[PDB]
Amino acid sequence: EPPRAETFVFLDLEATGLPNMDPEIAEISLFAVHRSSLENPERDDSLVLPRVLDKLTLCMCPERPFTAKASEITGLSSESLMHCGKAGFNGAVVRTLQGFLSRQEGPICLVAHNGFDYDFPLLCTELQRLGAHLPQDTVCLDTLPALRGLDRAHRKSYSLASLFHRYFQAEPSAAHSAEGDVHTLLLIFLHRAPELLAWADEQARSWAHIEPM
Amino acid sequence: EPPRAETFVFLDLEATGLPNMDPEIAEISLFAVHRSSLENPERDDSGSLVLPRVLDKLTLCMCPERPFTAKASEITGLSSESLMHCGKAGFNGAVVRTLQGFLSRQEGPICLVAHNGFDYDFPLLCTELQRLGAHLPQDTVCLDTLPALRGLDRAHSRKSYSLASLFHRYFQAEPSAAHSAEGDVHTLLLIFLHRAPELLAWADEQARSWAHIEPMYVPPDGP
Ligand SMILES: Nc1ccn([C@H]2C[C@H](O)[C@@H](COP(=O)(O)O)O2)c(=O)n1
Ligand SMILES: Nc1ccn([C@H]2C[C@H](O)[C@@H](COP(=O)(O)O)O2)c(=O)n1
Ligand SMILES: [Ca+2]
Ligand SMILES: [Ca+2]
Ligand SMILES: [Ca+2]
Ligand SMILES: [Mg+2]
Ligand SMILES: [Mg+2]
Ligand SMILES: [Mg+2]
Ligand SMILES: [Mg+2]
Repeated sequence: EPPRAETFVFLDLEATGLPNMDPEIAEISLFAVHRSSLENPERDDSLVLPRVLDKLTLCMCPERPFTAKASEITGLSSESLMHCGKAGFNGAVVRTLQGFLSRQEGPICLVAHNGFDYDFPLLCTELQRLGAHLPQDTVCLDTLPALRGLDRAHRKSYSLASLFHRYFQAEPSAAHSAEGDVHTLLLIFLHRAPELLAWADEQARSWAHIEPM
Repeated sequence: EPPRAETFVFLDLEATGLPNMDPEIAEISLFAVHRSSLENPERDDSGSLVLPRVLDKLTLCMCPERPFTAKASEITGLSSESLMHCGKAGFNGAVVRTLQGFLSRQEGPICLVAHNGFDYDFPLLCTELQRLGAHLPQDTVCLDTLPALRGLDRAHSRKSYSLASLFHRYFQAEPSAAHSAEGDVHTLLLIFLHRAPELLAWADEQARSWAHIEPMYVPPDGP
């Protein structure tokens, strides 16, 4: 039913708190990977990331300061980002993100762990706030209900750390940083690429159907 | 003479060959680091250098109009066909919008940093930008760490000053993901951090205006 995506843009967000705290994006990271790299993963002797990998990471000072929980987790604070001269989520962010996505062969499928409940509606809120739009044929995939569902067909924790520890028998790094989490998500995805690509070809939700937080 | 830069944007290019073949950018990577992260390089409890937490990054692959040389392709692990297979267009408007937006997110003035930048990266980037009629912010300056580190060793008185040699000399280990844009910038940033006080001082004194950078070659045409 959804359009067959050609590029999968894995993304992750660090923000100032949980959804009902009206959180602001402090960090966003995106790894763009063409479908063909996911269909036929490279392995040295273990998974290695695709050679052709467009990447974007941007830090931003939120207008609302962090929570203690969020700050210690992400290793970021409103003061820290200001000190490094980062402005908030503004037109410059939109122009860079839109440019980055236009560099990708469409249709695009955004991928995020627990995206339906957090990343997607938060990004939508920020984009809508600036009256910005994504390409019309853009869809999105939440690997959280997707992985749970795929396992039903065959109690376990489905946190990003639990999954990585389960598939690769090791600890992820650098956790709770936007770029680090996308890196972790991409490896997890690669480990289950055929099933997840299949999931996306059917269950991927239209970005237009994502409502602001 | 030069302005005091607030953001140091470390950049690396992968391209189809050496200057005399009129190479084209196939990959670009930029790490943006605020001066404060360089003035006081943060170090873990083990005392070893770690990359700044607040670190904007941009890596983009693109299919050049002309293909790679045997060497260039073998080095970078890139090829025209592989870039095409991953549906990457060439250095176009979308690259400029992304690049210019990325730089606009940085507190200026900006100092571009590249290893062998004067002889390769800066002229090549200038050629590609002129092709699309794109400009960087006027107050932008640039730093070549190759003559900088040579000059510093000459000052605080043969050795190779290649990226690999310097990383080996300063960190005594093999650099990971060598000859990839993002990998080489990562290597460059660590080298810079190893001697940040000196290089910052060098930048404040001898950083060249980007406006003085000449194109590696006059591009054929368009758009
Ligand atoms: N128990 C938690 C965990 C995370 N967060 C916030 C901080 C993070 O910026 C964001 C989740 O990002 P991530 O899952 O990548 O750590 O939500 C929160 O408010 N409470
Ligand atoms: N002996 C060399 C050194 C460099 N290059 C080209 C390939 C790279 O795309 C670009 C930058 O080199 P490097 O990856 O080593 O930084 O110059 C080349 O063709 N032959
Ligand atoms: Ca703006
Ligand atoms: Ca274990
Ligand atoms: Ca070199
Ligand atoms: Mg997240
Ligand atoms: Mg995260
Ligand atoms: Mg180089
Ligand atoms: Mg390089």
